[PDB]
Amino acid sequence: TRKTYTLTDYLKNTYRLKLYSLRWISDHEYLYKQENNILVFNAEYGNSSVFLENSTFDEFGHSINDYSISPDGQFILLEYNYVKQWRHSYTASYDIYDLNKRQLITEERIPNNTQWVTWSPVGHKLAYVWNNDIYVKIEPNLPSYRITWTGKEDIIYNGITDWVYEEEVFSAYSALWWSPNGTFLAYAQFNDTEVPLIEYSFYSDESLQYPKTVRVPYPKAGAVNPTVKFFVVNTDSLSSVTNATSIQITAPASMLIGDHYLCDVTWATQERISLQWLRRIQNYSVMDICDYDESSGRWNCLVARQHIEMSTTGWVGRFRPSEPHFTLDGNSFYKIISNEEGYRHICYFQIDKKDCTFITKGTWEVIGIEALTSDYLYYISNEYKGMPGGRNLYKIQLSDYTKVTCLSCELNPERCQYYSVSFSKEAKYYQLRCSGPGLPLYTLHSSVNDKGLRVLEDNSALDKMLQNVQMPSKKLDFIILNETKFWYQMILPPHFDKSKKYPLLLDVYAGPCSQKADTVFRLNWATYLASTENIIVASFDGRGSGYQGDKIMHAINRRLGTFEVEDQIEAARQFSKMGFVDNKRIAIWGWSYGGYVTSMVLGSGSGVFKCGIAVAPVSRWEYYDSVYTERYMGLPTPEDNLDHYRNSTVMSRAENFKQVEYLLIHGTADDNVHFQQSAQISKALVDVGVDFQAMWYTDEDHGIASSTAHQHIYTHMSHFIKQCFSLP
Amino acid sequence: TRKTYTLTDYLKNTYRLKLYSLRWISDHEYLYKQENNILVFNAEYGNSSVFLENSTFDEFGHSINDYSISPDGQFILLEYNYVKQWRHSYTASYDIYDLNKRQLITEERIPNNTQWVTWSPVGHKLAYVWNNDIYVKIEPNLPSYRITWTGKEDIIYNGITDWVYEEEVFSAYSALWWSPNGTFLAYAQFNDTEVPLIEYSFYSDESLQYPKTVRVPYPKAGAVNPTVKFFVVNTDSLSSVTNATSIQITAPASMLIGDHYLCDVTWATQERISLQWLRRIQNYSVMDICDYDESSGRWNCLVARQHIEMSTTGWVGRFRPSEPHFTLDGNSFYKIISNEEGYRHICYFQIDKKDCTFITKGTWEVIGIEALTSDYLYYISNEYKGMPGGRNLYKIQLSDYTKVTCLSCELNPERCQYYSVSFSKEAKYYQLRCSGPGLPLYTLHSSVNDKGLRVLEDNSALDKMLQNVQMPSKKLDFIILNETKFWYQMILPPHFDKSKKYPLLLDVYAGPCSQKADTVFRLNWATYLASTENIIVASFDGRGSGYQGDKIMHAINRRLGTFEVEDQIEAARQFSKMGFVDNKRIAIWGWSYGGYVTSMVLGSGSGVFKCGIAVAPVSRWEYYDSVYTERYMGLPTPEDNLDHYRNSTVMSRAENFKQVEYLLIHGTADDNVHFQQSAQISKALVDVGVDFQAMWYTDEDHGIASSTAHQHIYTHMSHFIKQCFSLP
Ligand SMILES: CS(=O)(=O)c1ccc(-c2noc([C@@H](CC3CC3)[C@H](N)C(F)=C3CCCC3)n2)c(Cl)c1
Ligand SMILES: CS(=O)(=O)c1ccc(-c2noc([C@@H](CC3CC3)[C@H](N)C(F)=C3CCCC3)n2)c(Cl)c1
Ligand SMILES: *[C@@H]1O[C@H](CO)[C@@H](O[C@@H]2O[C@H](CO)[C@@H](O)[C@H](O)[C@H]2NC(C)=O)[C@H](O)[C@H]1NC(C)=O
Ligand SMILES: *[C@@H]1O[C@H](CO)[C@@H](O[C@@H]2O[C@H](CO)[C@@H](O)[C@H](O)[C@H]2NC(C)=O)[C@H](O)[C@H]1NC(C)=O
Ligand SMILES: *[C@@H]1O[C@H](CO)[C@@H](O[C@@H]2O[C@H](CO)[C@@H](O)[C@H](O)[C@H]2NC(C)=O)[C@H](O)[C@H]1NC(C)=O
Ligand SMILES: *[C@@H]1O[C@H](CO)[C@@H](O[C@@H]2O[C@H](CO)[C@@H](O)[C@H](O)[C@H]2NC(C)=O)[C@H](O)[C@H]1NC(C)=O
Ligand SMILES: *[C@@H]1O[C@H](CO)[C@@H](O[C@@H]2O[C@H](CO)[C@@H](O)[C@H](O)[C@H]2NC(C)=O)[C@H](O)[C@H]1NC(C)=O
Ligand SMILES: *[C@@H]1O[C@H](CO)[C@@H](O[C@@H]2O[C@H](CO)[C@@H](O)[C@H](O)[C@H]2NC(C)=O)[C@H](O)[C@H]1NC(C)=O
Ligand SMILES: *[C@@H]1O[C@H](CO)[C@@H](O[C@H]2O[C@H](CO)[C@@H](O)[C@H](O)[C@H]2NC(C)=O)[C@H](O)[C@H]1NC(C)=O
Ligand SMILES: *[C@@H]1O[C@H](CO)[C@@H](O[C@H]2O[C@H](CO)[C@@H](O)[C@H](O)[C@H]2NC(C)=O)[C@H](O)[C@H]1NC(C)=O
Ligand SMILES: *[C@H]1O[C@H](CO)[C@@H](O[C@@H]2O[C@H](CO)[C@@H](O)[C@H](O)[C@H]2NC(C)=O)[C@H](O)[C@H]1NC(C)=O
Ligand SMILES: *[C@@H]1O[C@H](CO)[C@@H](O)[C@H](O)[C@H]1NC(C)=O
Ligand SMILES: *[C@@H]1O[C@H](CO)[C@@H](O)[C@H](O)[C@H]1NC(C)=O
Ligand SMILES: *[C@@H]1O[C@H](CO)[C@@H](O)[C@H](O)[C@H]1NC(C)=O
Ligand SMILES: *[C@@H]1O[C@H](CO)[C@@H](O)[C@H](O)[C@H]1NC(C)=O
Ligand SMILES: *[C@@H]1O[C@H](CO)[C@@H](O)[C@H](O)[C@H]1NC(C)=O
Ligand SMILES: *[C@@H]1O[C@H](CO)[C@@H](O)[C@H](O)[C@H]1NC(C)=O
Ligand code: NA
Repeated sequence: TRKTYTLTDYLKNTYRLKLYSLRWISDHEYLYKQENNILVFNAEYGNSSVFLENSTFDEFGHSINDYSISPDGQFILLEYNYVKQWRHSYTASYDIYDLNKRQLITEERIPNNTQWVTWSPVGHKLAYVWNNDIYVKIEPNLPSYRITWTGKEDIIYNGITDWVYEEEVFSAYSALWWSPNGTFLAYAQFNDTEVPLIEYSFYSDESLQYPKTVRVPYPKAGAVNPTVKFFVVNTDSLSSVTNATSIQITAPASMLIGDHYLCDVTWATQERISLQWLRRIQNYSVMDICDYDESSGRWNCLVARQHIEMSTTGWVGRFRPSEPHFTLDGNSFYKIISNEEGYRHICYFQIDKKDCTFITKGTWEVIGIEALTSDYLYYISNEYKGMPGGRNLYKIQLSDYTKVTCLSCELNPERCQYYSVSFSKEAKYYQLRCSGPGLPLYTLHSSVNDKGLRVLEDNSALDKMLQNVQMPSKKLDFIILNETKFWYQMILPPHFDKSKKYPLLLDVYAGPCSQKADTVFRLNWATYLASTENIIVASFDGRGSGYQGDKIMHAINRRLGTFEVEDQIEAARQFSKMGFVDNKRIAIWGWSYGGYVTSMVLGSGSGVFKCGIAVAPVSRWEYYDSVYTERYMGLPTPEDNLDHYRNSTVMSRAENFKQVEYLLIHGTADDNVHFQQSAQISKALVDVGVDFQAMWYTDEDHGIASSTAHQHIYTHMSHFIKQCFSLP
Repeated sequence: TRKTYTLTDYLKNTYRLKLYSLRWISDHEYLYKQENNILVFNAEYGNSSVFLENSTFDEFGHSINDYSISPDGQFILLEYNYVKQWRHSYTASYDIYDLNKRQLITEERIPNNTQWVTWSPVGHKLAYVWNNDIYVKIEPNLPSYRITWTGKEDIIYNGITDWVYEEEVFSAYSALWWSPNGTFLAYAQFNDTEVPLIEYSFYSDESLQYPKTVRVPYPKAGAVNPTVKFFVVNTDSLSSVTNATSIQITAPASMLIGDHYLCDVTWATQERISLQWLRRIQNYSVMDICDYDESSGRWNCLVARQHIEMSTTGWVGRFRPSEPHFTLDGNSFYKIISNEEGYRHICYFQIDKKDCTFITKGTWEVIGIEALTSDYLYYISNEYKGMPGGRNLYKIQLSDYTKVTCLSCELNPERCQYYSVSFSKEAKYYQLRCSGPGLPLYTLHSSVNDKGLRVLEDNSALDKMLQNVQMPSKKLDFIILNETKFWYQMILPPHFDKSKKYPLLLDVYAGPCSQKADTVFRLNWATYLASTENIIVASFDGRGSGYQGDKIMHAINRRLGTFEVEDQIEAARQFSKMGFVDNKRIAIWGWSYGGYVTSMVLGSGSGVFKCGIAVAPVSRWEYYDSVYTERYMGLPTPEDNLDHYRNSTVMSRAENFKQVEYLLIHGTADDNVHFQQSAQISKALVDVGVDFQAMWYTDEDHGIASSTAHQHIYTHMSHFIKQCFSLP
C-alpha cells in the first residue's frame, strides 16, 4: 500500500518542487545558479559557461546572501550580513567586486547598515540609502555624493518608504527611480513626524535581561498619515557642482486640497516622467506627465497631459492605480483600467488626449502587461475557457487589435493552465513558468517566431517520487448564486467516494480582490489533511473576490465583514448539500484576513461550523492601517463610515462563540496585524465566559515563518482539527 | 445523595466564610462595621452604640471605598475614586468629615490622586503624599505644609516606596513613620534615576486605538538598584512662612561602603528611633538606635548602641531583618532572631549591650511577637505538638522565662490549631482568630486572667449549609527524608476509600520560607477537585520551606531550582508508592514560584508526572527583581553566582517536556513576574519541537484576579486536568 502525504512530509519538505530562476543580463543571455556557482546561458542555443566560480569567494570571510551584476557587466554587488525588517525591507553590508580586474574593491566602500542599493539601469553608477539619506557613486571605487541631509530615523525617509508605503502602496522598500539611461535620479521623501507609533515588546534571545520595545510609525485607520514629496536630481552634474539641486515636482492642486498619496512613479523617456497621485479617499487618482525644461532646469507637468482616474463603485485599481507602459517615444502609453462593464482591460492613451481606446474587452480581465515592443504588446489574462482562476500569455498586434494570439493556452492544456512569464531585455526571448494544475514546468521561447526552444525544468524527479504516494486530487468548479457564477476548489482525499460523508475544512482568506480557487498546484497543509486525514479542504471566492469584474469586487465597498463572510457560510451550506460532506464535521480556518473572516463566521451564530482556527486575525478595522483599511472602508468618523467600522468587529460577537470550538493564534512581534487584535478578541471572550484554545508565538511576526515556529503551529493546528473531527 | 462542592460553588462563592474584622481604638473599645453602620463596642461587656450612620453620606455623591477615623474619634477620612497600582499601592481622593460638627470639611482638602494618607498616631494631624512629595496638615481644615519639593514621577519618591521596596522590603506603599505622640514624622526617600525600566503593553478597552506601553523602574537581578535616604522632621515647629527643615540620619559606614537597603524603621520612644540597614549581599544587617538632641536639634546614633546581625548559612531574617519591640522606656527590646541551632526565637536586647539573651528555645519557631507589657510578652509559635503548620498564642513571664503559658492551645483542640491575634491598645484585651482545621472561630478575651469573654463569630450559618454537601477531608502528616521529617497535606475526596486508586494533583509553591502543609481551613479550587472530581490534592514542604529552622530553610541558599524541585519529585514518588494513588495519573501545578517549580519538575525527566500547569512562572532568575532574587542567589556575575543563575532556568530543560502534557498561562500586564518569563519558556519549547497548551490573559497582572479572568482560568485549568486524568 502506497504511503500518504503526511504532516512530516510537509514540515520536512521531503517532496521538493524544483524551479528555474534565471536573471536576464541582456537580450540573449541569462544567469543561472548551479552547483553554488553562477553560470551564463546563451538563450538561443542553450550552451553556457561559468560566470563566477563557486570558489571565488571562499575566503570572503562572509556568507554571501545575494549578488547583483551591474548593467554593463563590469562589476558585481555582493550582499551579506542580511538583516530582515518588514515584508520587503532589510539591512545589509555590501562589497563590490571588479569582474575585469577580478578584485574586491576596498576603498570608498558602501557603508554597513545600508538600507537599499541599486545600480543605474545602464552602466555602473550606484545609488544607496544609508541613515535615511540618499548617496550616489558614479564609480565603484570613488567617493559618493550625498544627495539629502534631512534623513532622520523614524521621521524623515529619503529614497526609502516608511512602514505603510512599503506594505500598502509600493510593495517595496525602495523609493528611488533612475531615469532610463541613468542621467536622472528621482526619489520620494516621506515625513512621519506626526504619525502615531505602534509599540510592542520584542524578547529576543534568553540572554536579553530586559525586553526591547519596538516602536514603529504606523497610521491606524483615521490617524495622521505620513506626508510625501517628490524630487528629481541630475546625477550627471554631481562631479561639476558642489551640491546638486534636487528639483521638487509638486502634486496637483486636486491632491493638495487634502491628504493624499504618491502611488506610482514611471519614467517615460530620458526627459519625461509620469507620476500618479491618489486622494486619501481612494476613488480619485491623478496622473501628471512631466518634462524636463533644459532652459530652467525645472520639471513641468502640462495640464493637457494630466489624466484623471476615478471610481463611483469602489476604489481605484485592484489595490492601487495601475502602472503605465509607455511606447518608446513616450508619446503614448497602455494602462489597465476598468471598462464601462466593470472589467479591467488594456486602454491605449495619447499623452495629451483625455479619451483612451480599449484594445481588449470581454467578460474576463487582463492581469498585467508583461512587455511592449514597437509591434506587439504581451499580457497575461484569465480569458481562456472563461476560468477566472487560470492565467495565460497573449500577444496583440499593435497595428491590428483584432489580431490576438494566445502564446500559452495550448502548449499543454491538461498540465498547464496558470502561467507567468519572464522576457529578456528587449523581449527577444521569454521564459514561461507554468505553476499548475500539473507539476510546474519551465520552458524557454524565442519571440521572433514564438517557437519553443527547450524545457528548462519539468520536475520529472518529483513526478517519479509522487508516483509512490497516495496524492489527493483537486476540483475547480463553480456554483450559481443569484444568477452569478462563484468559483470554488476542493482538495479531495485519495480514492474520493461521493457515496461517503467526509469531514470538511473550509480554507478561507476572502479579503478584497482575493482568489482562493485557482489552477495552481500546491504541496501544503491541505495536501496532508486530504491525503493522510481524509479531510476535504475547500475554498470559495465570493463577493469581494478578484479578477471577475467590479460588480463582484466592489460588492463589499464600505462594508468589510459582511458579504464575504456570509458567502463563506452560504458556500458551506452548498457544499453540504452536495451529499459527500458530514454536516456534523464542518470546520473553518484562515490566516490574516482569513483569520478575521473565520472569526466573524464562527461568531455569526450560523450553527454550520463545529470549530475553527484564526491565525493572526484582524479583529476591528480601526486597529489596521489607514491605506489598506480606508481604501475599502472610508474614514472611521460619524460623517463617513464609523458605524460600519464599529459593527464589523469580532468582539461584538463574543457571545456566539459559546456555540463553537475556537483556536486563536498570534505572533507577539506581528508589526502588520498587531498582537493587539487577538489580545482584544481573547479579552472579549473572557468577559463573556467563553472557553477557547490559544497560542502566542514569541517574537514571530505576521508570517510565523521561522522554521521552528512554522513546524510548531501546523503541528498544533493538526491536533486541534483531528480532535474536533474525532480522528485517531 | 447530597451535592458536592462544585466548580461553580468555588467561582460564585456560594459558601462564604464569615469574618469579624474589628479595629481597636483604645484599650477598652473597638470599631466594627455592621449593616454599613460603624458601631463601637465595649470589650468588657460586649455592649455597643452606633458610631456612624450608614445614611450619614447618602448624598455624598461618591462611592466610599474605605474609611479611617482619627485616633481621637473627631474626624473620619473618607476614601473614594480608588485606583489600584501594584500589590499595596493605589491612588484615591479623600474627604474629611467633622464628627463633632457633623460637617464635611470643604476648605483646604486633600488633593485628588493622593498616593498615601495617614493620621498621626494620636490626635488628628495628617500626613499625605501627592505627586511624590510629602505634606502635613496640623488641622483638617487648615492649609497643609509642604515637606519635600524633590518629588518626581518614576524618579524621586518621598514618603512612598518605589516598585521593588513596595514589593520586597516594606510590603507597603507607605514610607512614612509618625513618632509615638505625633511630634516627629520620619520618612524615606528613594532615588530610581538609574534603575532600568521594565516595559510592556497594556491594551485597555477595545476603544483604545493604540496600545499603551507601561514603563516601571524595576531592577532585575544584578541591575542598578534605587538608592535611599532617611529623614526626620519636627511637625510641631512647622512654619507657613519658611520651608520645613528635614534632618537626615545617614546609614552606618559599614553600609555606605556599597549598595544597601533601608529595611526597617521602628520608633522606640518620643525621642528615639531605630533603623535597620541591610547590605545588598543580604547576610549582614545593622541596627542603629538614634536619639533626638534638643540642643543641636539633630539626631545622633551612638555606635555603642549599634547591633549587628549576620548569617553564615544564608540571608538575614525570614524575608528581612525582624522588627524590634521596645519596652516602655525604650532602653531594651525583644526581637526574633535565629539562634545557634538555627531556630528563630525571641532574644532580649539592652540598647547599649552587644550580647542579647534568648528567652525562648526549642526545635520549633516563634512566628511573631504580638504584644509587650512590663510583665509579659505575647507571641505566636508553632511549638504545640511539634506541628510546624500549627499556630498558637503564648505569653512568657518576663521575670521568669521558665513560665510560658499557651493561651489558645486548649480552647478547642479539634476545631482550632491555627490562630492569629489582635490585642487592644495596652493589651488589656485580645481577639483570637482561629482559621483551621475546623471553620474559622473568632473570640474575645481579657488579659488579666485570660478569660474567654465571648464568641464574636462562629460560622454556625456556614456549618449548617456545609452539612448538606459532601465535603473533602484534609490529612496532615509527614514523611522522612534522610532522618528529617517533612510535612505534607492531602485534600481527600468524600468517602475516601484507601482500597481504591485515585489520581493525584501536587499543588506546589515551594519558594524559600514557604509553607503549603498546614492546619488552615480553605474553600478553593482543590476543594472542588477533591469533592466533585474525586482527585487527591497534595502539597509538600521540602528543603527551603519555612518555620522549621535554618537547616531546612537555608538548604537552598545560592541554589534556587535544585533541592526544593527535587523534593517535590521525591514526595510525589513516595505518594505514588501508596496504595490509594494511581501512579498513572499524577499531575503537578503551581502559580508564581509554584509555576517555576512545576516547570522545573516537568522538565526534570523524572517520568513521575503525566501533566502539569504553570501559572505566571519565573523561568530564569535574571528576569526577576534584585531584592528577592539576590537574597537567595547572590549576584549574577562570574565572580559570584552566575553559573547557577544559568543552570537553573526552565528553558534549558525544554527537551524533557516531550513526554508530558503542559499548560502554560500568564497575564500580559504582569508587573511582578513579567510576561517575558513565559514568552521565553514557549520560545524554548517551540525551538525543540515540543507541543504544549497555552493561554495568555490580556491585561491581567500577577493575580489574574479580575472576576471574569478568575473564572476563565480556573474553568480552563479544570478542563485540562479532567482531560489529563480521563475524567467525565
Ligand atoms: C486569497 S490569498 O491568495 O491567500 C491572498 C493573500 C493575501 C492578500 C493580500 N491582500 O492585501 C494584502 C496585504 C497587502 C500586500 C501588498 C499586497 C495587506 N497589507 C495585509 F497584509 C492585510 C492583512 C489583514 C488585512 C490586510 N495581502 C490577497 Cl488579496 C489574497
Ligand atoms: C506557600 S504559599 O502560601 O503559597 C506562599 C505564597 C507566596 C510566598 C511569597 N514569597 O515571596 C513572595 C513575594 C514577596 C512578598 C512580600 C511577600 C515575592 N515578591 C513574589 F511575588 C515572588 C513571585 C515569584 C518569585 C517570588 N510571596 C510564600 Cl513564602 C508562600
Ligand atoms: C555559446 O556557444 C557559442 C558558439 O561557440 C559561443 O559563441 C562565441 O561568440 C563570440 C561572440 O561573443 C565569438 O567571438 C566566438 O566566435 C564564439 N565562440 C567561438 C569559440 O568561436 C558563445 O560564446 C557561447 N556562450 C556561452 C555563454 O558559453
Ligand atoms: C516634517 O513635517 C514636520 C511637520 O509635522 C515639520 O516640522 C515642522 O517644521 C516647521 C518648520 O520649521 C516648524 O515651524 C514646526 O514647529 C514643525 N512642526 C513639528 C510638528 O515638528 C518638518 O520640518 C518636516 N521635515 C521635513 C524635512 O520636511
Ligand atoms: C545641499 O543643498 C541642500 C539644499 O539647499 C541643503 O539643505 C538645506 O540645508 C539648509 C541648512 O542646512 C536647511 O535650512 C534646508 O532645510 C535644507 N533643504 C533641504 C531641501 O534639505 C544642504 O544642507 C546642502 N549641503 C551642503 C553640504 O551644503
Ligand atoms: C541620457 O539622457 C540625457 C537627457 O536627454 C542626455 O543628456 C542630454 O544630452 C544632450 C545631448 O544629446 C544635451 O544637449 C543635454 O544638455 C543633456 N541633458 C541633460 C539633462 O544632461 C544624456 O546625453 C543621455 N546619456 C547618454 C549616455 O546618452
Ligand atoms: C511628644 O513628645 C515630644 C518630645 O518628648 C514633646 O515635646 C517636648 O515637650 C517638652 C515639654 O513640653 C519640651 O520642653 C521639649 O522642648 C519638647 N521637645 C520637642 C522636640 O518638641 C511633645 O510635647 C509631646 N507631645 C505630646 C502631645 O505629648
Ligand atoms: C555573605 O555572603 C557572601 C557571599 O556568599 C560572603 O562573601 C564572600 O562570598 C564569596 C563568593 O561570592 C566567597 O568566595 C567568600 O568566601 C565569601 N567571604 C568573603 C570574606 O569573601 C560572606 O562571607 C557572607 N558573610 C557572612 C557574615 O557570612
Ligand atoms: C457600655 O455599657 C456601659 C454601661 O455598663 C456604658 O456606660 C459607661 O459609659 C457611659 C457613657 O460613656 C456612661 O454614661 C456610664 O456612666 C458608663 N458606665 C460605667 C460603668 O462606667 C458604656 O458607655 C457602653 N459603651 C458603649 C460603646 O456603648
Ligand atoms: C538622584 O540620583 C542621581 C544619581 O543617580 C543624582 O544625580 C547625580 O547623578 C547624575 C547622573 O544622572 C550626575 O550628572 C549628577 O552630577 C549627580 N548629582 C549631583 C548633585 O552631583 C540626583 O541628584 C539624585 N536626586 C536627588 C534628589 O537626590
Ligand atoms: C480633584 O478633582 C475634583 C473633581 O474634579 C475637584 O472638585 C471639583 O469638581 C468639580 C466638578 O466635580 C469641578 O467643577 C471643579 O473644577 C473641581 N475643583 C474645584 C475646586 O471645585 C477637586 O477640587 C480636586 N481637588 C483638588 C485638591 O484640586
Ligand atoms: C561548485 O561548488 C560545488 C560545492 O561548492 C561543487 O559541488 C561543484 O563541483 C563545483 N562546480 C563544479 C562545476 O564542479
Ligand atoms: C563594516 O563593519 C565591519 C565590522 O564592524 C568592519 O570590519 C568594516 O571595516 C566595515 N566596513 C565599512 C565600509 O564600514
Ligand atoms: C468618492 O468616495 C466618497 C465616499 O463614498 C464619495 O462621497 C464621492 O462621491 C466619491 N467620488 C466619486 C467620483 O465616486
Ligand atoms: C444601611 O444601609 C444598608 C443597605 O446596604 C441596610 O441594610 C441597613 O439596614 C442600613 N442601616 C440601618 C441602620 O438601617
Ligand atoms: C521652598 O523651597 C522651594 C524649592 O526650592 C522654593 O521654590 C520655595 O520658594 C521655597 N519657599 C520658601 C518660603 O522658602
Ligand atoms: C541527606 O539527604 C539529603 C536530602 O534530604 C540529600 O541531598 C543528601 O545527599 C543526603 N546525605 C547527606 C550526607 O546529607
Ligand atoms: Na465566655
